[PDB]
Parts: sequence; C-alpha cells; structure tokens
Amino acid sequence: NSEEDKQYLIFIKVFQQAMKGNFAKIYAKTEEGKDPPIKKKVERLRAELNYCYDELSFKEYLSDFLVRGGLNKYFNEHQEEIALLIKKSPWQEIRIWSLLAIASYKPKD
Amino acid sequence: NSEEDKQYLIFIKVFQQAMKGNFAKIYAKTEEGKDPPIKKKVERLRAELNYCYDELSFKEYLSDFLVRGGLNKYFNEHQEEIALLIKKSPWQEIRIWSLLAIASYKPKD
Amino acid sequence: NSEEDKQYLIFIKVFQQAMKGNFAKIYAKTEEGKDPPIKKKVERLRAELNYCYDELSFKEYLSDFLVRGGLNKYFNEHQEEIALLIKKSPWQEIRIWSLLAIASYKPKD
Amino acid sequence: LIQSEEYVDLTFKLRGAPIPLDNGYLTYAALSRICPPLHELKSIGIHPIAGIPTRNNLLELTAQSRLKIRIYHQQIPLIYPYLAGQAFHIGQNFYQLDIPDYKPLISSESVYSRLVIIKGFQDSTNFIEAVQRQMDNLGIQGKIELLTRQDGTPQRRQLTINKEGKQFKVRGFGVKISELNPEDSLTLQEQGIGGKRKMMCGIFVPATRSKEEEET
Amino acid sequence: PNYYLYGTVLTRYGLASLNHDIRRGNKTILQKGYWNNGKIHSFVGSSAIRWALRFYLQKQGYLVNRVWDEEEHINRLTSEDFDPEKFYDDDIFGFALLPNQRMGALGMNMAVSLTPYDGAVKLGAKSGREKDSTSLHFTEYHATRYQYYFGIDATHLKDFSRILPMIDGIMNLPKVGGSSNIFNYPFCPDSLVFQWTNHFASYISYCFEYCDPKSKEAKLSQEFIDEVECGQIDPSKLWIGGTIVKDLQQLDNFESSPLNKAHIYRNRNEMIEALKTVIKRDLGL
Amino acid sequence: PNYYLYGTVLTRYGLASLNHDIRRGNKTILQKGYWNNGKIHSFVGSSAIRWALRFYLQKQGYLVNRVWDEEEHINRLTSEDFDPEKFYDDDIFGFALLPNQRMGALGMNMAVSLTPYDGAVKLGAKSGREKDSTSLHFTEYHATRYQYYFGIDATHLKDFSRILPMIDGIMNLPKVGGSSNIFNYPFCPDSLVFQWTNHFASYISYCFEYCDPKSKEAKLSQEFIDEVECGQIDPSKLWIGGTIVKDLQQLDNFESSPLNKAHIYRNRNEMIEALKTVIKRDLGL
Amino acid sequence: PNYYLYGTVLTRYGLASLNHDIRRGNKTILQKGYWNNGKIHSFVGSSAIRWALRFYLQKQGYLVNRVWDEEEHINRLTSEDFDPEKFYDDDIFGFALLESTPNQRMGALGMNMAVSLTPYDGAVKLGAKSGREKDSTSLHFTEYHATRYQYYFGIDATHLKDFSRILPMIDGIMNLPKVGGSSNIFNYPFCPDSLVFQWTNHFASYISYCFEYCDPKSKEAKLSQEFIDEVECGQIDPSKLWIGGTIVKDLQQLDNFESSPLNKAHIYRNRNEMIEALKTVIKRDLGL
Repeated sequence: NSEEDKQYLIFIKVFQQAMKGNFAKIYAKTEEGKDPPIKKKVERLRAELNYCYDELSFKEYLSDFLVRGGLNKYFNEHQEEIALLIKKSPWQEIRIWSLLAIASYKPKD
Repeated sequence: NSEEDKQYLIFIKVFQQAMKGNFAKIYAKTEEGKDPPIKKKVERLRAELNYCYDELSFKEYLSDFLVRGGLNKYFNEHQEEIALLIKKSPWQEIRIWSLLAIASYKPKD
Repeated sequence: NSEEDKQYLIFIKVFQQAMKGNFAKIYAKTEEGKDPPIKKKVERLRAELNYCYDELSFKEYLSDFLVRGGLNKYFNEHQEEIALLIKKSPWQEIRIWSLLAIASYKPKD
Repeated sequence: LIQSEEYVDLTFKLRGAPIPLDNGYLTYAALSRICPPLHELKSIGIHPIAGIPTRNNLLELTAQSRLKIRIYHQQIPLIYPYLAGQAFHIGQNFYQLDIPDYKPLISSESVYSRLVIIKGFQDSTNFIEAVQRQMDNLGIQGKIELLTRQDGTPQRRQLTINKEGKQFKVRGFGVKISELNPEDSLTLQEQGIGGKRKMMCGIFVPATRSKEEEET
Repeated sequence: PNYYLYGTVLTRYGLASLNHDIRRGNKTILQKGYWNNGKIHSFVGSSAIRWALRFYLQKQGYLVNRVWDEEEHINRLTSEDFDPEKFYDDDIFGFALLPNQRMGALGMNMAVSLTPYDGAVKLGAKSGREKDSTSLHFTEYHATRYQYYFGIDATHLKDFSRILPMIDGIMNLPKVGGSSNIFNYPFCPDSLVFQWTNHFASYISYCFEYCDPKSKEAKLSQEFIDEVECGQIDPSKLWIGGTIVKDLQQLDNFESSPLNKAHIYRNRNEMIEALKTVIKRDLGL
Repeated sequence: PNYYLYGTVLTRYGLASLNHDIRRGNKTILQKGYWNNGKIHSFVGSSAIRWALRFYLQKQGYLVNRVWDEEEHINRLTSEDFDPEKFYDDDIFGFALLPNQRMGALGMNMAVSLTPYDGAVKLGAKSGREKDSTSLHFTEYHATRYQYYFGIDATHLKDFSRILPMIDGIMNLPKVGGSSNIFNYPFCPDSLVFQWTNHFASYISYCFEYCDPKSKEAKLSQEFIDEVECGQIDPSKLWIGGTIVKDLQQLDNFESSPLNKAHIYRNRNEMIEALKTVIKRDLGL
Repeated sequence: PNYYLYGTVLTRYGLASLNHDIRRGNKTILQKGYWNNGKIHSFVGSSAIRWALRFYLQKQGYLVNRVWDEEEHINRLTSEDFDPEKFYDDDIFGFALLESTPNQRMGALGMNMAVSLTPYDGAVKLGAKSGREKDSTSLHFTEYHATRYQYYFGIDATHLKDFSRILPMIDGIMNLPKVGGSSNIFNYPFCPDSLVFQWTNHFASYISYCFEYCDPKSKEAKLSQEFIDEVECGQIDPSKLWIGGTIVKDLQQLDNFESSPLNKAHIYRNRNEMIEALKTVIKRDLGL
C-alpha cells in the first residue's frame, strides 16, 4: 500500500531486472572453459555503487546501469513515476534502495 | 505541479520519439534478410552518448539527434522551452535524463 | 505469531546470514595464522553499528553489510516484506534487531 | 526540384554571445576585417542568422544557428582560408567558425526574402513597381506579395549602418514571391533582388521561412 | 646493433582526392583537420599508404600471405597461420588475429597536405536509374603536395634483407586509395629527407613547409635547418634527395653550412642507391 | 648531499594517438581531461613513459629484472626476488611484491598536450565486404606536442652512476603508446628545461605554453620567466635547451635578463654532455 | 611574549593523487568531501604534511627521535623515552606514549588539511598491468586531480623547547619533500608558490584560507575578497602581514593598490627574500 512504497518496490524490481540484464551480458561475454562470474560480479557492482559522490556521479552510473540492463518491463509500464523518483530524492536513499535490490535480486537467479 | 518536472517529462517523451524516428531510419538503412538489431541500436546510442567530453560535445550531438528524430509533434508544440532547457542546465544532467529516456523507451514498440 | 513477528524473525535470519557471509569472507582473506579471529569480528561489527548516528548512515551501512553477506536466502524468499520493513521502520529499532541477531549468532562448526 | 549549379551555400556553425537582431553592418564589418577579399566580391550574399528571438532587439545563437554564405562555387578558394577555422569578433565577444559545409541551391515555386532594400522607394506601390522592374531586368516572371504582420500591414525593416561616427538609416520591405517555375526560381535565388546583398538582406529562401516570419 | 630508418617523403603537386570521410548526403568530403598556424589541412590516412606498400610487395613477386584479387576486390590469405619468417607481409606489417601477433618493423603517420585546404569543390553528375536522371553531387579536391613520416626498425625484421624492397616500394608507391582516388594522384616521392641512425630520437618528422600558401614549390622548414646547423642532426646520417636539393644548393653560404656535408643528391635514384649500399654495409648483407 | 634532477620535457609536433581510455564500441577514446583555462586536453599516462624508459634500458643491454619479450608480448622476471643492487629497473623504478618494496629514484608526472583537444576522429574501415565487428570504426587522434614533468632523486639510487642512462633514455625515448602502426609519434624531447639542484623545491613543472590555441608554436610561460627574473630558480642550476632556445634568444633585453646566465644550449646533445659532466663532478663518478 | 606564526600556503598547479582513501575495489579514490558551495573538493591530510616535515628534518641532519628507514619502510625510535629538549621532532610535533619527563606533549605545530582550490569533477586514470596475460591485478583505476592545494598552519613559537627550532621548520615548509602519495605516476611538488604569513602576538588569525579560485576549472588563483576586505577595514595589521609568491604580481596589478592598506604589508615577489626578512624579524623578536 501507499504510493511511495509501491514506487519503491517496483523500482527495486526495475533494478533487479537491470542486474539480470547486465549479468546475462557478462555471461555472453565469457566463453570457453572459464567459469562465468556469479558472486564476484555482484562484488564489482557493490564496489562501483559505493564508489559514488555527490548527486551527479551516482545518477550517471545508475542511468548507465539501467540502460546496459536493456529490456525491462517494470520501467516500461511506469515512466513518469520512476523518472520522477530517480530525478528527485537524495542520491544516498536511491543507493540504499539499489543495495537492497542487490541483496534480494538472487531469487531470480 | 512544479513545472520543472513537466519540462523533464516532455523532454523524456521527445527524446523517446526522436530515438524511435532514428530506429525507423536505421530500419530503412538495412536490407535483405539480415535481422535489423534493436538492442544493439540502444547499445550504440548509449556508447555514443558516453563518447562526449562536455559542452560542445553532446550538445551538438543531442541537437543533431533530435533533428534526425524527424517530425516530432511534441517537439513542434515544445520547441522554445525544450531549447531553453537544452541551453541551460548542466550537460551531464541532460545526459542522465537522456539515458533514463532510453531505459524507459521500449513500450512504444 | 503475528505478521510483524514473522517479518522480525526473517530480518534476524537475514542479518545472521549476512554476518555468516562477511565472516566467511574474512576467513578466506585471513587464512594465515593459527586461526582468524572471531570475537574481534563481532566487536568490529558492534562498534560499526554503534557508530551510526542517523537514519541515512545506518541504513546505508545496513544495506552495504547485507549485500556483502551474499546470497541471503531468507532475503531471496522475502523481497517485499523485508524491503518494506527496512524502509519503514525507525533506524533505532532496526539497529536493536541487528544487534540481537549478532548476539544470537552461532558460528559454523 | 532542380539543384542550381555554380552557386552553393557555405554554412559555418556559429557560436558566441547573443547578437543584435539587426547585425547587418556588424557582421559584415567583422567578416571584412577577418577576410579582406570579402569587401571586393560582387555576387555574394550573407544569410540572415537563424536563431530564436531574445529580449530587447537581440538574437541568441543556438546549436542550429549558423553563418551561411551564398557564393559562386569557383570563388570559394578566395574566402575559405580566411573563414574556415578562424574567429571573428562582434563588439567585444569572440565568435568561432568551424569547417563549413556545402548546401546546394534548391528550386522552389514560392521563395521568400526577409528584407528587400531599394534606394529611394519607401512607399508600398513604388516599391512593388520597382521590384517588378528589377524582375524585368533579370527576365523573371512572378507575382509579388508583401509579408504582413498580425495587423495585415506590409512589413518594413531597418538597416543600421554604423559608418564612422554617424549611424545611418536604410530601410526596406520583406516580400514573398511565387509563380516562378524552377529555372527562374533558381535565377532569382542566385541573383537576388534589390541591393545590400552582403548586408544580410535581399537574398531569397523558400516560403517556409516566409510563414515562419509571418508567425512572429 | 639497433638500426632505424626514419624519413619524411614529399609527394608531387597535383589534384588530390584520397581517403574521403563519411560520404554523408551527396557530397564526398576530404579528410581534413587542423595543422600548424591553426589552418585546415587535408589528411590522407596512413593505413592507405601501408596498403599501397603491401600491394607493391605483392605485385613485385615477393611472397606475401595476403593477396589482392584485383578483380573480386576480396583479400585472401595464403596461409591461416602467420609466418613472418617466410612471408614478407607478416615480417613487415605484422599481424593480429585476436606468436599470434607481431608488431611489425614499419611505422607510419598520416600524410598531411603542405598547403592549407583552399576549400575548392568540384561539381559532378552521377548516374541514376530514375529515367536516366543525373543528380549533381559535390566532390572535394585539393591541389597540393602531401608529406608523410615513416619509421623503420631494421633490426626488428626477421630477414634483414627485406628493408631494400621496402625502400623500393616507398619510392615506387602504387596508386593509393584505389577506386576512391578520383584524380590519379601519384604518391611517389618528389623530395626525400631520410636518416639512417642507431638512435630512437628523430628530428625529421615533418621538415617541409610552404613559402606561400598558394605555391607549387616546397622549402625545408627553418627548424630543420637550425637543427642541422646546431649539430643535433649528424650530417653523415642525413640523406636528402629530390627537387628540394635544387632549392637547397641555391642558398647562400651553402658550402660553409653544415648541410653541405650531409648526403645530398639531385637525383633520387642515386641517393637511394647510396643509402642502400650503406644499409647493406651496416646490416652485413 | 641530496641531489635532485627536475625537468620538464616538450615533445615534437605531430599526430598522436598514444593512450586510450576504456575500449568498447566504435570510438577509441583518447585519454583526455581538463587542464588549465578549463579546456579539454589529451593526456599520456606516466606509466607508459616509465615503461618506455625501462624498455630503453633493456634494449641498450643494461641488466634489468623485467624483460619485454617482444614476441609473446608479456613481461618476464629474470629473478623472482627483486635486487636493486644488481638490476637497473629495480633500482630506478622500484618494486612492490605483496625488503619487498622500494620507492624508486624516478618520479614522473603524466604527459599533457600543449594544445587543447578539439576534434580529429579517424575512419577505421577494413577493406570491403564482410562488415563484421572489424568494420566501420573510429579512432581519435590529436595534432599537438605533449609535455611531461619528471623528477629524479639521485641519492636514492643504489648505484649513483645509473642516473646517466636515465638521462640518455629520456633523450632517446622509445615508442610510447600503442597506435604506432598508423600514428608514429616520436617522444624524443625537442625543448628541455632541466634543474640540477639540492633542494626539494621545484618551480619548473609544466613551464611550456602555447601562443595560439591551434598552432604548433611553443613558448615558455610568463610565470616561469617571472620566476627566473624575480630571484627564484638560481640560473646556475637551470639548464634550458632545444628549439625554445631560439625563441628565448629573440626576446628583447635577453642579455640583461637573469635568464641569460642559465646554461642555454641550442644543441640538446651539448646540454646533455655539460649536465652529465656537472652531475659526475657532483656525485663523484 | 607569546608569538605565533600563522600562514596559508598555496601549492603549484599539477596532476595530484596525493592522499587516497580506503582500498575499496580496483579503483583508488582520493580523500574528498564538500568544501564550498556544495561542491566536492579533494583533500590532503595534515598528517601527510607533518610526515613530510619530519622527513625534511631527518634529511637535513638534525636530531629526530623518529628515523625513517627509507629502505625497509620502517620507523625506528633512537630513544624509547621522548626527550623534547634534545630531539627536534619530539619538540615540534609532540608525542603520546599511552602504553602502560611527561609522556605526552602538545607540540608547537598545528596544521589543517590541505584543500584543493578547484572542485574535483572527474579525472580517473586507467591503469593496466599490461602484457598479454590477464589476472585480477591487471585492470585498475587511479583518481587524480589537476588543481592547486592550499593548507593552513599555525606555530606557537613560545611553546618550543628551543626557540631557534622555528627556523628549520620554516625552511622545511619552504622546501617541503614529497607529500605521501603515488609519486611514481603522479609527481606533485608541494613547495609553496604563494604565501600569506602573519607573525603576531595574539591568537586571532583571520588568514585561514585566503586563496580562492576564478573560472573554477582554471589554474589561476587570486586572494579572496573577504581577506582583502579584512585587511582594508582595519583588522589584520599590515605590518604583521607577510605576502610572497606568484600572488604578488596579481596583488600589484590591482587598481588603487598604492592607496590600499595592503600596500603597507611585507610583499616580496621572491619567496626567498620574504622568508629571509620574516626570519630576521623572528630572530629579533625571539632574542636569537
């Protein structure tokens, strides 16, 4: 319930879909007998997320990550809501939401 | 409400329309039974957006992008304020908005 | 058990699994010596949790720690409930629950 | 539908501080200072700069704002090394030009001129018969129409020549011309009408700009 | 010892349209950019010159891995595995498939027009199937001499004797660009400034300059003359030949100048023969 | 006494594509960033210059630990345990294993383009047909002269005589960067400002500046000349040489200026010989 | 009397990656935080400058309790009991022996973190271990920053055990060795290029950070208008103000400079002359 909570939950879904897309891209990148990353790419994503300062850099990285994720439906249905949520709100809060999505993305894969 | 977000939203919409026109132009470019890439087009757009190095770069780039977008109705009703928003505001913020528009573009087609 | 009690227990289990992951990471990084410290890790975690002074800093640290934990199967099974509980509840109560989870932790034999 | 030969449009991307809406002598003198050969050329015209209007009588330069020059395509090597990549100053601001692009001269049934100046003709009827006579000299047939404001009055414009200490008053009209056929349309686009061709007035352009000027 | 052959070669004057940029619209625009004095100069890519040198190597009969069909316009490989020991192409230009890779002895830079681009354009009517329609399109041409800088690591060659065919190919360079070269522009040298030394440092990168912006003759840059006079460039290691020699010999105090003791020949072939003799003596061929 | 050799090196003018950013997509992005007066300048990393210096030390036969294979394109360690007493590279550039660490006697800063980076992207198509990932591509290049600042702590060297090979390598620097096949950019100095003093304070870092934002001409910054004239920077410890010597001497009141008392040599070799004589006298070599 | 030497020193323009933060991932980040106008500036810790001063004192002879090995990268104490009377470093920087003459000392030098004059926007440098083989320690990133640095310090001269030890401290501030950082790839000289020193006998300074930028992405540095207003209004006695460096030219190019009270300060374009005059005044005042 509550509009803010629904927006937060479906933004978590958006971020989880984006990480699914990025992880699929990494899976496609690797070849041969080398073991494709699963956990260390998550650690890389964590390191890149904490490597962030002020409003501009984090929003740039978040937008780049979302685009690199590729196709996603939760952002498809909700354009205005997530656009306003990302444009507004402190960047630290959005980083907290992104980390919370990271910690709970894995049930998908 | 607080019409800055109105300008942000119709900028997103005009960006989506312009990119759709460009994907249509690329569809016109390709020929014969090769499948016209769609995800690769988005990847190419993201890479070109990240190629810029402030001010002149990405400003003439995004102006040319909107121009090649074709007949954009919302742009026609929103020439002046979109141009003013382009001239003002930091360029990295414009890039963030463009990347968000890319991430939220799909459900048109 | 009420739904609030169920979510509280799931959060305790989530935090315990995150501590399991962090301590396993420390064990792997500090295999040298007679044995990597365990009490020192708990003291470090307690000091870092008590360092937090406001909601934003504490929730940032909590999300960072939870992601560093790893898979966190209890968070896999409960995206929305645990995410809403973390976002909504006052940070002092979440710190109390986290410290209770720390106290009620069993290192793997 | 016929692309004119021997005549091109050298377009330089223009950037800098906002400029008066009636640049005219300003831009011409700046280019002449940068390019001495530009003073002695004859069949050359400078396009009106395309940018949105700002406060006062100033004009703000956009990314689509560009300095466009209509010139005989064999006379480009006389002004290209002086303009391509160089910079000119209007007042106290520095403006930069990049490598220009060539645009062919397209024919159109209806052509527009944002400003036409004829010496000694200030009223509408004398001006109209003067433009008819000028058509007769070049052997061009067409119907002459005058651009109007929101009130329907024929539109007048003023050119301010700041020669030496005194400032000068030269004025004219803005006409819309149709029923030309592609050959005579191209002939009028290259030759132009009236005087002061280098003075950002007297050259022609399609009627889309005519409607756009009519809007505001 | 490590031996290097650095050289700047100046082409002959004429109309040039080579290595065009993106053919956007109807116009075929030259590859141009900024150069000294902040003026626009037309460039020619060094990859085209390397391709021309490789084509010369193929045509002369030397064994090369990559072979140009000249009819199907398709590049074919004699052997999938690259063997620089046997192939001139792999020994000289290197290879990379992505010893799976080789750097290659030859290293070049883009050819730069001597005079600034005057902006001259040419009108042409291309064919059309729409009822024999002819559409007028713009092609840029530059009447200038191009100069490019190349560097040879003789020691890096698997076979030390392969340097001589490279010099011959540089002298007798085939057509550059191929189909894109509308006007047949000979890229063979008109004036040469070579340097056969054993040091990594070279101060002969772009030693040519124009007396006037609109001229068909070339002059050595005053910086190069000063470098020779001060003593930075050893005259015994300097080789100058071509048309520039005629202008140099007319300068006053030429006999007293240190430029005189450098190897200077009016005829390019004589200088090439003397330099090849010196290289063979030094490389133990 | 603690002796330090500070120096700012200006390279020759040419088309350069040496250090690239993260490579993905069509463009190979030149390593660029902001610099003075708030304009984008292309950069060359100091790690590349250090690698070039180590490669020079390897090619001249000096004993080094890390060896560049030049065939496998990998780095081989002659000894797993670093020994600065024996190996030149370990003594000069230091090492870190993770005594297993050494700070190294050479400290070098990143190379900065003198001229701001405006445009100049290159077209990278590969022959015809088969338009794969190796098809239409873009490469960024910059037509400028790079400038970098370095500092040597001579007393920190295990062997004091090793400073001379470092100076020789700075003079004859080998290939720096990667795009040598199509953008051959010699990194040898053409203008030098050296300071051999016994103070930690250096006021010669990045002393060169342009006269025209799009020209090849270079000029010592007015700040450096003011620093020399005020009383700072003892002229007896200042060594200036190269093509900047002519511009310095054409300055008015040069004879009365304190800059005239500095060791000014038009020939870089003469400056290097005199400076090496002074260094050998001071270090007891 | 109680004499204090306050001062703000501005460094030279150059790529600087001096002080880093927690290792994080593959990218070494600078120590940065919000400084002015809500913009993020890069910082250099004052402990780094104190270590550099200690190293200077060690290199130029002198007696220092802490001796940097410079070979094993280890710190050795000549005497386990700190003696500020004998050792320069103990007298100047103080000590604190907590493990269990006084065991603690407040030191005569008080420094503040060096603040970059220019906001830190981008400037991440790609770093590769090269070769053809790749591994975990192959692709790394290092943050740099093309800016001037500016720090503020204050000396309680009377607190020194030996009053003459202030002169070597000023010499070290002038000829400062490398400040801890990646000098292998980012060599940043920390020697001052502009000085604003104040040799007064009261605690108020008002000269903490007197340098401010213009055109925030440029190397040009000017004196802050607040400092100039402080000088002109009557506060900050010009006779106690020592200004030296490249800012002297900009100060003298100001209009109405002769009529301004700033003209009565000790202004020397050459830093050595200003330091010599200041040390002469200090020796006269301290009875050296």
